[PDB]
Amino acid sequence: MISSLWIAKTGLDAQQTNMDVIANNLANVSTNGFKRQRAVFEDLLYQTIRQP
Amino acid sequence: DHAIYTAMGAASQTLNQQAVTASNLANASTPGFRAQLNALRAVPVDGLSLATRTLVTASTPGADMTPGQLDYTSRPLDVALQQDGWLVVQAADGAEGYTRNGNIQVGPTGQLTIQGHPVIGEGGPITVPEGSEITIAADGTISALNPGDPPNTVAPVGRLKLVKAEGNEVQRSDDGLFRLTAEAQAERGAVLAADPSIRIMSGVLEGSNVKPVEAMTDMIANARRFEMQMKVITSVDENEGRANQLLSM
Amino acid sequence: LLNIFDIAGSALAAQSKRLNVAASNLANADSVTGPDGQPYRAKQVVFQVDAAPGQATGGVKVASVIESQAPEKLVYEPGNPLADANGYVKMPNVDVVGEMVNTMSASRSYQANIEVLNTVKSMMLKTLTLGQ
Amino acid sequence: LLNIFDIAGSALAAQSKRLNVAASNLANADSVTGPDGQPYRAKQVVFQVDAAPGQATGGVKVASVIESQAPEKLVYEPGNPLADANGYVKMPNVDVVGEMVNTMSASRSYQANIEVLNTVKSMMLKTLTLGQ
Repeated sequence: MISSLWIAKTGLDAQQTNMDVIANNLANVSTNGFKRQRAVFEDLLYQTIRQP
Repeated sequence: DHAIYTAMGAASQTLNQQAVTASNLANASTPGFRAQLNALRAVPVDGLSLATRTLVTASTPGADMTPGQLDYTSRPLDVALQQDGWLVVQAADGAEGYTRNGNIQVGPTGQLTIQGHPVIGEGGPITVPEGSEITIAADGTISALNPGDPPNTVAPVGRLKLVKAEGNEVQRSDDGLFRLTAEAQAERGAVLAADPSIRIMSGVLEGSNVKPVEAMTDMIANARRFEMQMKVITSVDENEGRANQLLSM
Repeated sequence: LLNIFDIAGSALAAQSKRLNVAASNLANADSVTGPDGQPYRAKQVVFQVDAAPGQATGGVKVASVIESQAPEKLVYEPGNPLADANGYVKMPNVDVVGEMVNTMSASRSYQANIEVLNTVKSMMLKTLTLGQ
Repeated sequence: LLNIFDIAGSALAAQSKRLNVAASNLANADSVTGPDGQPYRAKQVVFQVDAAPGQATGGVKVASVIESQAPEKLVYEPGNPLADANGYVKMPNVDVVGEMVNTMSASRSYQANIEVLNTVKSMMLKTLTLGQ
């Protein structure tokens, strides 16, 4: 694994989790009292290599 | 012979630049994310005679300060900043980092926290009354109504400090939180004034500003550049090997 | 340094310097800036016939690496620093296909001179055994 | 051992060790953990000129294989052990292109030194028949 592969892996994972959240919301129409769930992501840490 | 290293440099740096775009690109749908633009620097190897070698180091001049795009979430305490504006947030180590992530949250103890390491405005970390029902105004004033009290009791409870600092005077700081470049500090000081001209639009979030077209073209160009370097590497290596026959006999 | 050895070794060095310049060009295409901050101007080598006194031929010298004075093709990015009035970045003038063929041709010339050296060296060693 | 044989044999051994380090790094990229539990720390060899007393030249020595303190790129898997607070595995910082090129360059240096050795062996054996 070079860094690009693993970073893109994480991006695809987050897209999959967002799609899961959307499908959970969207299947639960006609569910009494169900509150929609909004998935919020975040950047991981930045690793500096050469200071400006 | 050493030409191979120059080629390797480019190839290696190309992957690094790919890495940047990957992290730049995976963070679509991250609220407020400011895309990191990337560049390549020539590095001459100035020496005793016939300056021919230049290396190809990678670099990241900064973040693309094109404001992201808005999503009307109708949530009363989601905030979108105008162009060239920032929310101030206390960092984990303790300092005033800057963000454009407006997904403000209130904890059970009435503490305003964009994702933990909470927000700073007109004082310390802004704290609201426990029975929140929070609303945030156009210039930052935060007002609170306890849900079971007459709606003519909406007295303000805080002021969300806002900052104007754009582009070349702000740098990323190994978190999602920006800071000043340490050169825009023999300037507007280590802490900034509220700049009472930054507007706030509530009920709207802001997403990443990662242009997908520049990403796609960058990735195409990166792949081609890498494989051109690979051909140069093959040529240099096979030249050296098919040259080492000179020392025989 | 023996005379024909000098000729072919000069050829080897000149072809190697040409290939190194071509590699730098091919790697520094799409390089926004130099160290101080200026365009990366594509580089070329100048070949001259060596041995100024005598025979008017013999060997190649690659003195004076030069700067190809093409007009330095521009791009429009008026948010980047390094952009002038009417924001335009300087963006190296490197023609990648020409540089790829330059590398191929330099490698072929290198082959030719290497293998000329081998032939001549074998000839000299077999000359040493003249008579005995 | 002879003098020039020692020089070229030292070069051969040093290049072999450099290739070994390159192969170890190249095979241990994407290696989560070591025996005790620790990032695989990428390895490099330190080359020093040998023949410390006298003439300041001759041979190459590969003293003190060292370890690169480059920033040890992190990944996020907070279900794995080995992940600190803010779960971050350590995941070695081996540059694969760097090690491929190191392997090729080491092989070429190895060849040059082997073929030096063959030439010198021929020169000695032909020196024995000096005159007679």
